Amino acid sequence: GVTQTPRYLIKTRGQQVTLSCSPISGHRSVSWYQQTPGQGLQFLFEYFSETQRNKGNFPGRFSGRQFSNSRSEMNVSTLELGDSALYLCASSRMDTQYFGPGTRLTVLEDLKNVFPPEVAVFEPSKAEISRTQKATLVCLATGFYPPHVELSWWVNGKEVHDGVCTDPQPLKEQPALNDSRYALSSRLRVSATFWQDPRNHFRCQVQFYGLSENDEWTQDRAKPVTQIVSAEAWGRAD
Amino acid sequence: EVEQDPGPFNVPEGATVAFNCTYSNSASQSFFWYRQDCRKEPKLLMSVYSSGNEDGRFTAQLNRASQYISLLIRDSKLSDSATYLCVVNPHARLMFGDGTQLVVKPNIQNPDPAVYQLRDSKSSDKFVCLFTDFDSQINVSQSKDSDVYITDKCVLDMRSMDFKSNSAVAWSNKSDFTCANAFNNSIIPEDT
Ligand SMILES: *[C@@H]1O[C@H](CO)[C@@H](O)[C@H](O)[C@H]1NC(C)=O
Repeated sequence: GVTQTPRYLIKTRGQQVTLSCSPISGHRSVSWYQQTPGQGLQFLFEYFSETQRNKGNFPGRFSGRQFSNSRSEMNVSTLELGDSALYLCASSRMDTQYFGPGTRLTVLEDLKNVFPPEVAVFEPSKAEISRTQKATLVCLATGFYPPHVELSWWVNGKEVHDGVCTDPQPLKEQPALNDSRYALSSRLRVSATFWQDPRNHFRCQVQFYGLSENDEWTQDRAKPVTQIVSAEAWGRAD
Repeated sequence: EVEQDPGPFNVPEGATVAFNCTYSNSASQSFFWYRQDCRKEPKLLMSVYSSGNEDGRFTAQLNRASQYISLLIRDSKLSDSATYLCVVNPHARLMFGDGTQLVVKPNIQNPDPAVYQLRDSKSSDKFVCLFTDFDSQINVSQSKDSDVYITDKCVLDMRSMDFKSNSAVAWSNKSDFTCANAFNNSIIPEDT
């Protein structure tokens, strides 16, 4: 499909950033769009045959490039807090424009507030098992910032999608704070016969996106790099 | 530019939904409806022609002189819940509208509301309260105390048994917290 790298990024105001997008094989046209929660999709630039074809009325700090392999890169210099947005790439043969996952860019004044989540799973109650013949595990991630994590359920070492529901919107822990940390919850429901088997293993995995070894850290706490925080539970007869 | 309904739309499952969109450039060669999930990217849903278009439960209408374009969803399902984007293609640059969010409430077959306590598996007192199996009409209000947290309703679909259930999670660091005082606005759950 359409590749976009990196997937997530954190940066301070005034830095330069470089996003890259590989189109579908055989697609020559590559277009960039910006998506802010306050605004909608806004065109940035389209590229065909290494040339900027159409501009989108964006400041020149939003640079763009394209190479002979139809891969396209775009830079954002002099980063500002209002640049925090999803930068989508779209490919086309040149009529249908296929979008990539997008690059999530967060701009901050402080690197100080980036925190990894704490994860915990909570075992199904016996009352639900008795009256519904079903068992709901509940995963909870707390205290992370910026609110950009990916939650997944792994049963016996294999990821599962059926029987899963995660919150679309992370919860603000202290809504009044402008620098509040976030929380997220998810549910995995199975039959009571499944949970009662003690050889079954359940795990909630929370991929948090933070810094990297490129970034500098000068705080008491460990550097909150991108990481995987997990919690687990075993099946219980009763 | 492109103007469409602010939304959100909130409709029962199986309801017919209509989407409304207007635009300035009447000569644009192509018109599209795109779909977008919350944590995802736009995806083409249907092309729209002057004769309209039809694809399963989706239909679309276009009137260039009136600058009008419409989408119609029949027998709306939970999977249809998403933001629908009206897209115009004057030369090659897609112009998206702000989009209209659509939420489809599942019809709970056998409601059995209850608030259960779920213990932490890492040998601790920590617990969460699961409000579950309630009908889709009741609205889970957000917490009114600073240190209790209540998630918005999440609709779970166990396709293996063709089963669907609403759920909301509550938890607090307060030591006065109990599962029987965590939620507000319920029906008659089994508050064991
Ligand atoms: C639909 O659009 C027309 C014009 O485009 C407008 O007059 C009408 O109020 C709209 N209806 C809704 C429900 O948005």
